[PDB]
Amino acid sequence: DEIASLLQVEHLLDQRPSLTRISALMDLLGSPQRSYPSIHIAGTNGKTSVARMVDALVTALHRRTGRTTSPHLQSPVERISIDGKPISPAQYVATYREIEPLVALIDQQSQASPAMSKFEVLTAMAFAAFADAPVDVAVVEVGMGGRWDATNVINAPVAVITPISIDHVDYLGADIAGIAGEKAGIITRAPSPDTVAVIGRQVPKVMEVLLAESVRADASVAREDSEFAVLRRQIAVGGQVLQLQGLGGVYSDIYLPLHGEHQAHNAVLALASVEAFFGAQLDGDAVRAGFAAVTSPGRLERMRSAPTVFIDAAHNPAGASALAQTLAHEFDFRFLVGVLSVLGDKDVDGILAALEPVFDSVVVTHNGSPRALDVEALALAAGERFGPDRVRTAENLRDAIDVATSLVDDAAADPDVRTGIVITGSVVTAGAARTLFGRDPQ
Ligand SMILES: Nc1ncnc2c1ncn2[C@@H]1O[C@H](COP(=O)(O)OP(=O)(O)CP(=O)(O)O)[C@@H](O)[C@H]1O
Ligand SMILES: [Co+2]
Ligand SMILES: [Co+2]
Ligand SMILES: [Co+2]
Ligand SMILES: [Co+2]
Repeated sequence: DEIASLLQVEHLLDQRPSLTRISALMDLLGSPQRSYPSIHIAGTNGKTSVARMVDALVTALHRRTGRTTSPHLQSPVERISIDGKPISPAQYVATYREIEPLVALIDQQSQASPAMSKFEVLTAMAFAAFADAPVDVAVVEVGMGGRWDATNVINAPVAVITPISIDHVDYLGADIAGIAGEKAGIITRAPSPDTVAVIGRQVPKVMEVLLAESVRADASVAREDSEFAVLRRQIAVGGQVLQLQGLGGVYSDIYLPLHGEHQAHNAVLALASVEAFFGAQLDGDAVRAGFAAVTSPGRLERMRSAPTVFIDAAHNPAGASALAQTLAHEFDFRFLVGVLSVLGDKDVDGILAALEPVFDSVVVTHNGSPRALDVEALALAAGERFGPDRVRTAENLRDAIDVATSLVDDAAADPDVRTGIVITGSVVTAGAARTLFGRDPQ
């Protein structure tokens, strides 16, 4: 029943760029998103990961965190966390009820001379839940872009920009620098010490746009590979061991229970951000404790061994190519089947090209999202890349995992051919598969 209420709220929200509507809303709410400081995160890849890593580090320094991330894998409750944990279905419905009278008021005034969107409502809910809790610090992931994103009403003292690349596709030719300009809109002038912008690895045309917004906000800049960096990296049971240069010193023997070189870069970004936020040297026992407490559900998360099954939320070519490098470099798979479902706004082809050298075959399917690519359209795309005989189809995710399983069975029984299944292509595919392995939202 808490659950009935939770489905009931999801259903209304699903029946739904200026900042006018979200600003008026926050004003009516009493401006709760200005009652605590925030670390605000934009970029194409790693935003969720970095947000979780940041939350873990601030929690290891003993401040109470609120964290809003997107999209969710399994349950909307995951969008609003307090102390490192999603709020409950009851608190989420309660948070929705508390703000609804003011949302209705904004809907009506706006209609009397455009209702609020689902994301605007979710953002308001997270901000209001943060003030209700109350928290010491909020970690705020951008829904989309940044300049006109619902979250962009906070004037965050730290703004983090993770690697920028292609994800949502409107054109074939890349306006890399128009994309960068919109993300950088989360770098705002401070009201009180200057805004710090903490920037991951970018291509030069991105770098130049980020730098010039930072100028316009008179914002102090910390960029990866100049002001901080991953110095050393070593594969370990469960993850990796890092030696990191932060803003305030070298931190050694950081155990990070996550796979992938890309997660080493997210980690050092999360560190510089938290140093920027507290003004860093941070206590190294706390940095180590925080990184060891990090989880990132549905990002190269191992569901089981024998056979080994991974879910990964890779949905763009840079993500797909980070997934393939990790699978090839940090494991020793003799045989790998991919289970794949992708949404129609993605660079489907660039994903398939990134994964083809690592997947012996791929089973394509439909993840149950209304925005998913239909099985036939994906099998054709996949066929052009893999060749027709390395592509199978299945009606839904559970069938697709059954087909892949018997492919790993057949390969296990084949002496001249340490096997695995990797489920990927979308946040929704990794989230639906995570629910099938029975895991709780996290
Ligand atoms: N720094 C990075 N560079 C390249 N790929 C990365 C990356 N960080 C994460 N990824 C890949 O991107 C996928 C999404 O990571 P997250 O860490 O979820 O990105 P994100 O929040 O920017 C978008 P989303 O949360 O919509 O999936 C991961 O499963 C991983 O494959
Ligand atoms: Co995200
Ligand atoms: Co579009
Ligand atoms: Co000690
Ligand atoms: Co053989």
